[PDB]
Amino acid sequence: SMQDPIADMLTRIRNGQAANKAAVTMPSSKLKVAIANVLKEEGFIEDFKVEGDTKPELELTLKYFQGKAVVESIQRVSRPGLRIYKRKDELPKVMAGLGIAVVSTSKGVMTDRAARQAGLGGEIICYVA
Amino acid sequence: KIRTLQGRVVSDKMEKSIVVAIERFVKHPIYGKFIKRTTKLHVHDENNECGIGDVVEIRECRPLSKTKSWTLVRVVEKAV
Amino acid sequence: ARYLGPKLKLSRREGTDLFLKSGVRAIDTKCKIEQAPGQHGARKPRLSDYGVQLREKQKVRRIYGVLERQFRNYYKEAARLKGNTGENLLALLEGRLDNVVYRMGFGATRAEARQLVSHKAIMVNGRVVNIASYQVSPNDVVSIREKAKKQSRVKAALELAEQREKPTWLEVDAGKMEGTFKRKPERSDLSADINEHLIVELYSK
Amino acid sequence: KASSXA
Amino acid sequence: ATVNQLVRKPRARKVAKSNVPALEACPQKRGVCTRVYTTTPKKPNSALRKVCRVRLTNGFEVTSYIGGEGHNLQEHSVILIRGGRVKDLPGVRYHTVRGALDCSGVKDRKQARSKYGVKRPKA
Amino acid sequence: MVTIRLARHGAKKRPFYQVVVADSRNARNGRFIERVGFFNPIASEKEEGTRLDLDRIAHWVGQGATISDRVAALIKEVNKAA
Amino acid sequence: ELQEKLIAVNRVSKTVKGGRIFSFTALTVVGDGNGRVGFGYGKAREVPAAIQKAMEKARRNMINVALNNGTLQHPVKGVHTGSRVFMQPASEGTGIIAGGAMRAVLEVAGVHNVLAKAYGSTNPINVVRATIDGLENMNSPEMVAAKRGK
RNA sequence: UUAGCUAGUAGGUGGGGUAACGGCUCACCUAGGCGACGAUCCCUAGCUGGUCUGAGAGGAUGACCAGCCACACUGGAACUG
RNA sequence: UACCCGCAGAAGAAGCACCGGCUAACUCCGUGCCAGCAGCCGCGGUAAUACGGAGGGUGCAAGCGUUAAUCGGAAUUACUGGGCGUAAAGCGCACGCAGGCGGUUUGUUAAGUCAGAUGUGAAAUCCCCGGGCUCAACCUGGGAACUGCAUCUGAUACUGGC
Repeated sequence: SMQDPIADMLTRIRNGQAANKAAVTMPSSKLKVAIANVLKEEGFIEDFKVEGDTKPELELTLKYFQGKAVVESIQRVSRPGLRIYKRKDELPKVMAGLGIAVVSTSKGVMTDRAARQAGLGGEIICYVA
Repeated sequence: KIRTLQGRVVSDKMEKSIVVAIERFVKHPIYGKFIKRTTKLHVHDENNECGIGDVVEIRECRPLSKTKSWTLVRVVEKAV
Repeated sequence: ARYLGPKLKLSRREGTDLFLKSGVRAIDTKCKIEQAPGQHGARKPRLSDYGVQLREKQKVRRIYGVLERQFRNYYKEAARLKGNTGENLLALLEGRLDNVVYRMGFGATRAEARQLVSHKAIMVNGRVVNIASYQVSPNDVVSIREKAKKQSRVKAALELAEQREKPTWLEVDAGKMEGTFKRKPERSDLSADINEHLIVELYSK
Repeated sequence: KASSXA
Repeated sequence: ATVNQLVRKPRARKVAKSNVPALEACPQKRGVCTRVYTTTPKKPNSALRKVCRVRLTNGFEVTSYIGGEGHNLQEHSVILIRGGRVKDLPGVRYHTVRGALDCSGVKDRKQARSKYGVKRPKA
Repeated sequence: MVTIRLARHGAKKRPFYQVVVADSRNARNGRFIERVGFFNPIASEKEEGTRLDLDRIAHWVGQGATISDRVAALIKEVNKAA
Repeated sequence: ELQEKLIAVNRVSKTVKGGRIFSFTALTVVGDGNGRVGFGYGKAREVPAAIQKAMEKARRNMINVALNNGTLQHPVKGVHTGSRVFMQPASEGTGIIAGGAMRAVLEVAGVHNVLAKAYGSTNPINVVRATIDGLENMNSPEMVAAKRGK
């Protein structure tokens, strides 16, 4: 059920770009934004938007290119049914590097490539290709 | 300090025989999920203070009875 | 622990010259070479992915006189060794003292280049080397036994030797009989009908 | 095709 | 399926069953040999396969195949059984080693004599 | 009696002892406390032949510890400070 | 740079009235040795006629694969019907280590390395398919700029 | 296709004891103590370093070598130190 | 003894499995669904490369074969890494205790989580770069590793508690 709101993002997004749409909205959650930011910064979506006051709403502007979308794939790693955390060197690398992997660290979220150089580590939110 | 420990009772009835419990998140060695694994430690209770349910601090110390090697240190909260 | 038999019978199966009956007239032929490695040589061996893969090494072994029980380890060796295990196995196959002998013309065939390294008639930076398997490092210099130097054989060998392709990683002599291992053979200065991977695979299954 | 039982 | 489930009732391996259980799971066994018969194999093939019912050492009595054209075996004897079944005769899960203990190798065999147990005849 | 001795960790004919602090009672190659050098009765006139943490050996003798008589023949056959 | 060889050849049937008629099907792959690969099935009542016909489709239909120095980039895994397959790059750890049938489509395409493994079905026809569509989707590395750089 | 197990049993006090804490022992006294994160009960088994296999995660194993343990005709006991 | 120098002379030293397919490697003869082969499919009822022999060929070599046992292949208990409409597989259905999981925002906690440090994790073995027996095995120097645990000082996104 509501149990997992994160894999709801990745799914809505993976599904949105599936049905070649340009904008996908969902209720807003602090962590969600943190992720949103990540995807933007890393160039995986044109950008976020958050016009929610009493009932926080989040919109994501999807990107595209040629005969495909930006995100070749996006999977949930750590879930509420089995949390996964990784050290500094144990941090996972997506597609030999060509692809971020959102890892939350005790000093704010990051990307596998980010946190790596960062020096620390933490739970890994998901896999985006 | 010399290794402090938090834990919750188990019984009020025992007369100087206060036992306790210890929770500890533990990553199953193969499946990775996080399991709760308990540890029950019998503890020394002088003038049988702190009742049941309460949470307490404990210290590992010299034996005192067939399997009973811990003594309370401080009581925290009394309604659970 | 060596072949000891119809050696041409071999090069006829490999359809190439394995440098076996080197001696006097190099560049083989004269034996039926090709059209009959056995009693059905005439046939058209449309071999499998296996064939053109075992026959590859089944060759490499022969083109040196090395065996299985031992060849393997060479591969296992090369494997641990960083870099193209293919060229590496070669690097170790060439690095054989029985090879550096022949290769430095100090003997006709790579077969005639053994009967001596075996019968203590060679050596390194001293100590006479009895095992036709010694692994020659860099600089390591050989030298036909100052003893039975130039004899009713080894002389006739150097003849065709220096008139052969001629190596590039050894600084042989002639009368002083004592080459050197200038450097380890790169991949560019050695080859022919010999594929690495094609053999590096057979030991991956 | 199939033997000793099929 | 689920982790929690795997966490609970954990996955259980499924042990293997030695096609040949004439005990100890050991190389071969010695046996007294109760009877020496010949039988008929399955539908496709039709011979007069030779077999012997042997009282092993460990007490199990079992039927074994006699490979090769002819044998010395009979009534008592004392063969030593091996392994490998005889997909043509069911129940025959063992081969008696030829040229072992009271068993004579195949007379005259020259090819693959290692089996059928025979010695090089005048090289 | 923590005696500093050698254990035979060589190989047929070609030994290779090893100075080590160990409770006198134990077996030769039995339990010990800490390797503290070695002894090569071969080597042949080349580079090495023996090694000993001399400034460690003393720390033990310091807490009272008898030394083998073949171990002592090494503590000096290799001088002390020259 | 022809580069073409067959994988397998099976004999099929068409049970009619007076018995059955056996045809023949050959699966072949072609490429060069620098990207660009393709396969073709094709069948014909004659052995060669089939394999000959095999190269035809083989010629036509040749997708362009984006290699890297003779290997792959991001390790990949493709699927088709009953065969799931995966592939790891690395500097010619040995030289094309993958299963028969799924191997050729790796040689001819020009990749003297890769550590592979075929899971699921091991029927040639569907793995070669799985593989191709496996190399296919393999996105642009030195041309990541697509969604990369941006 | 083992679900319940335990009276010195669980704790206390107090003598005795031990090299030492201790139900170790005894006396008295509260009535407890363990258990489905699997007690109890059966079957099996010396434990670790490691060994074999595997791409690995693992699977299997623990002869030789070293650490710990246990036994030394079967069962029991103390003596000497 | 190790080792070194002569003496003599190719003298004194090769076998085993295999050849229809997987699987590298062919024929003749005999034989006749007999005799027998076989790891699986499957060979033999007159011209059999699958039986026995011979020739030949193939692969290993002081060994080769077979049987036995373990892991692999077996993504064939699937954590990495599988499945269930018909292939084996959703409890006949529902309520619900333990357990597993849980929307959202702030503060706080710092347990989980995470980073640095310090103890420890015997030696040997495996591993990396050298050394020594003629080589190699064997022996050995140094190092990495021993993915673990405990203590402490930090971190705070996420998870847990308040």
